[PDB]
Amino acid sequence: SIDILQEKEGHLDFVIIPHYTFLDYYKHLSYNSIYHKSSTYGKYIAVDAFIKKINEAYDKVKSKCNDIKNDLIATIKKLEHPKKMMDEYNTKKKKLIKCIKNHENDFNKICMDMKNYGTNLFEQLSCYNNNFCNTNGIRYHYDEYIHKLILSVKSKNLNKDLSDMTNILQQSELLLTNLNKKMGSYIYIDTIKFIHKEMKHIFNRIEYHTKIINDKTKIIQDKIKLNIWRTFQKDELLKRILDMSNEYSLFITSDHLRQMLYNTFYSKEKHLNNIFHHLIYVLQMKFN
Amino acid sequence: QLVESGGGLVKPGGSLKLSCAASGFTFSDFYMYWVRQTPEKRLEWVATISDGDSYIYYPDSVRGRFTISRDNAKNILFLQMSSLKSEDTAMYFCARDGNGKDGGDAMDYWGQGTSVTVSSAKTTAPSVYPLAPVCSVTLGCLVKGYFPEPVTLTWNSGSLSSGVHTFPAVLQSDLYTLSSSVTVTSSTWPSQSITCNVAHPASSTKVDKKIEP
Amino acid sequence: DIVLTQSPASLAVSLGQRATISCRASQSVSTSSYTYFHWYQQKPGQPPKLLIRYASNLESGVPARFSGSGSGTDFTLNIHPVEEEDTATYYCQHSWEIPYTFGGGTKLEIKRADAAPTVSIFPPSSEQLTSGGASVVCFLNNFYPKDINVKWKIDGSERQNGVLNSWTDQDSKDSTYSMSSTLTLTKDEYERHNSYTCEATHKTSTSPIVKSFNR
Repeated sequence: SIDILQEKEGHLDFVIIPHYTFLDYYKHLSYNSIYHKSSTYGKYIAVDAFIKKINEAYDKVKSKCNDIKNDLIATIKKLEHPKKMMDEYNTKKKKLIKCIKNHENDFNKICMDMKNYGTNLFEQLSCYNNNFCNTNGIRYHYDEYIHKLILSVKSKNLNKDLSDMTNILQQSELLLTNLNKKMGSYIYIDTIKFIHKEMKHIFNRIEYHTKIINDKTKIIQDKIKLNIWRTFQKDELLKRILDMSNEYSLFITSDHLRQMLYNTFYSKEKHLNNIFHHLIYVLQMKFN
Repeated sequence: QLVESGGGLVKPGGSLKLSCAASGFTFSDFYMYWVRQTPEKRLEWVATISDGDSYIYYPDSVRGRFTISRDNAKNILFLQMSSLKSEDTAMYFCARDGNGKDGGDAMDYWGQGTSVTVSSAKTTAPSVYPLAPVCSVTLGCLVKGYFPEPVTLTWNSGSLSSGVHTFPAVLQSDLYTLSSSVTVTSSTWPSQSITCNVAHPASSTKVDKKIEP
Repeated sequence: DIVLTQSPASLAVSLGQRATISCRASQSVSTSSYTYFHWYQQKPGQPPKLLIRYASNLESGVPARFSGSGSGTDFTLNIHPVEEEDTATYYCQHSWEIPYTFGGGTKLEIKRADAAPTVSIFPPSSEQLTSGGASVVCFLNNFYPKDINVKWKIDGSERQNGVLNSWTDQDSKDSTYSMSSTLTLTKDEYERHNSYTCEATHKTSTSPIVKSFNR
């Protein structure tokens, strides 16, 4: 489906998951089809050029729903800095999903234009010995496009990242469990009822993506060894690159979202401690 | 088109570098070969180099003795020959791979060849002798014991080369021999003076030996 | 290591008829999708020229008469009708495994009407003997087939020793043969005998062709 993202306050930008992944798979077929032979190598600049020429145009197609989007930030900023508004949210949210569903034929064409490019380069991939096909392009590409990312994930503890997040998600829940007592009034009780619900849905997407990230970081690390200092027959080589491309694309899309969804969660926890400034200053007077 | 240079006479155990001048095409797109053709016309694959030098293949016959290299910048192919046996004596061809999309293409373009000859043997000039008849007329010319091949033999600076029969050279010892026969009409010969022209380049010879009775 | 066996090694073919060359490989050079095999042509004193690309993948400049075929281990190069521009050594090649192996060879040969040689005898030159050598030359000029037998006879007794023979490959135009036979003696050994004779025995004649002399 789709994924809504509030990285900074006053910033909103969506990601159609099957789309981002479809694009990435064809980017890896483009590079591996180029990096195979030593001669093709120089093509990279034109491929580099093309990816930009296709990405920029997708961003234009998505930026054509800016108004419906800018109407959403308005309905979002209103609930963050305070049924009527609760139902104002769902109608505007359901309006944005329709805008993407409207530009469906618009999106699927940029999608096919890149599939028509990437496969064209893949069809063009020749072998000198189809019996004994080289795997330099696999090693070069991985070591230059995918490896940094494996290190990048192996460095940051994505588990503590969730561990720290439930600890936060817990106290706010402990706060709302005993605030509901006979206190339910003016502490913008609905804002704490909205963000906690909003933050809980964010964590579920993070926990969903981190599993996929931790998943594919094993799969990719295991699968390279099998296809690196050797020479397959074309029939296998053709397949072997696609599998690595299929597995790269997931890792990458699902990773991109884990960083976006991380940032989106803390800008949604900025508006909790700020709306907690109220609750402390409130309760500080009662002892007088 | 491709052009081979660097051949000649090496003693057994010696070394030799052969070059190939590639033209008419994008040198760094193609895989490149070396192929030898022994005097008894046998074709033996010598070496294969990838477009960007990364992949090199050698037959067990030449393993660690020969070295293939390219300079994609200068558009040149190089075969290093080291510690050579007489077995290497052959016509060394450099060749372009076809570069087929689906497949392992043939040797489409072949250079003219360069002769390598591995013999301890000494370079000696030939002795030229005009074979004249015994006191339609056929007359010969004998080229005895020279080294190495070849000899360009023409008749009367080439002008008189029609019904001529030059024969392959033969290794009788360590010196080569070839004979040639020119046929004329009984009435041509004594009157119109017919001389045999022999040139052995290694010795820098140009011998005009007059046939007379 | 793959081995490619060409059958026959040489081939006699009358003008306009069919020519058939068969290459047999140890291992299968094919795949349900490709066939890493190739035929070349080698005209005298020239590099091999690419005739057939894969199985039958004819070359831009190869006539309608040529047609290579086969798959796996057994192949066949077919030439019909054969012309004069065809006399060459034919070599099959493989690009399948690491040891790129070539075939033995198949010299095509135009079968023409049988022709008798033009036998000539030559005494040693004056400059040759003054250096101490004595080469008695006995050329044979236009013949068919390549099979010929040459006997040297000094003073009626045969000599088979000091003989150096050299044959030309089919003379493109007349499509005939020619061969030099050289009996080499010293100045002294030559000056011991009188009659030097050479006997060309060939299929065209019942009785051998004889050219002789006395010093």
